[PDB]
Amino acid sequence: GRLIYTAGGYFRQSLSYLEAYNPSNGSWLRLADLQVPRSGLAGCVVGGLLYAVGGRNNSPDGNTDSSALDCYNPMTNQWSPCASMSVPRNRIGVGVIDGHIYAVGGSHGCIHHSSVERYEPERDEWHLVAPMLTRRIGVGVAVLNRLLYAVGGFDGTNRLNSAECYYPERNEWRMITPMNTIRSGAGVCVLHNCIYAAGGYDGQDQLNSVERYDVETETWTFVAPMRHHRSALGITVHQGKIYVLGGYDGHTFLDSVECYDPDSDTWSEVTRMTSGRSGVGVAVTMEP
Amino acid sequence: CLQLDPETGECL
Ligand SMILES: *CCc1cc(CC*)nc(N(C)CC(=O)OCC)n1
Repeated sequence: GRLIYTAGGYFRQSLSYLEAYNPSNGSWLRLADLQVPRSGLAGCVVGGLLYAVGGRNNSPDGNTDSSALDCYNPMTNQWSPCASMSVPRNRIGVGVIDGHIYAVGGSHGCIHHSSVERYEPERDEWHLVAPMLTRRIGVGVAVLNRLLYAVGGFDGTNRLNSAECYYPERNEWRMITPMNTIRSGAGVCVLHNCIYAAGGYDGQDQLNSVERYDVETETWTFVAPMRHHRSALGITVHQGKIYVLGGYDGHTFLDSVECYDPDSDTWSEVTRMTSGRSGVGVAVTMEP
Repeated sequence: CLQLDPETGECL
């Protein structure tokens, strides 16, 4: 069976929690902690292994941005360090294409990156690829049809409604149609033939709106809004439904987990996280 | 408050 893993996050300080939710029975399991606490990281899976990429440890003793890549194996319940990226990347976005991890954007102190690098698990090596056309932190990343999309974020001065796509065989980024809403800290995922952008912050308020990009029509369309406004949420897809986890709503660190059913265009509350937090990394893999 | 990042909630 497959579980939704949530790694890290923030509540009072950056966290080292690894917890896994089972949609089939509503259970939560607490698994091995990350070796270093981190929030603003991203999670992904390659070959049944869970990876935690980038982030920052915002601790009582200071703020340290992370260039780390760590790998969790559900068969052993152990984390192992991998090669680190070229630079630290807080509020990074990641996508997997053909067994390789692409790390996009993020910040290191006041530096807002446009750089992008790609990890090859078989060689344990990272290499830089073409940078994005825009610097983006708090960027949402998703993969559809072996193309990588970077959506929204913050460029160091303005929050963005823009988005762009990377075409690996041409090592080139191109702008796509911008979203109808400015969003930094949105959750971005893919479902069917669309890229969804949920929540985030528009410069004034945390959002409950959700829009999707149809890659054939090049248009963005709003779908049903989430019940809760949220920014710095985790997101993933499991058995044809989108799950959003936690986040910050300007008042509370949410423990709410909502699930979108695209056939009925409705969101429902399915479980609560064990404690409220923002800036988690999320991905789906086998039970431990 | 404006000591928090409004996107993430983190203390600045
Ligand atoms: C408005 C509540 C709040 C939150 C935080 C966390 C950054 N700080 C503060 N201040 C003003 C006290 C302080 O010393 O902040 C630095 C950690 N208030």
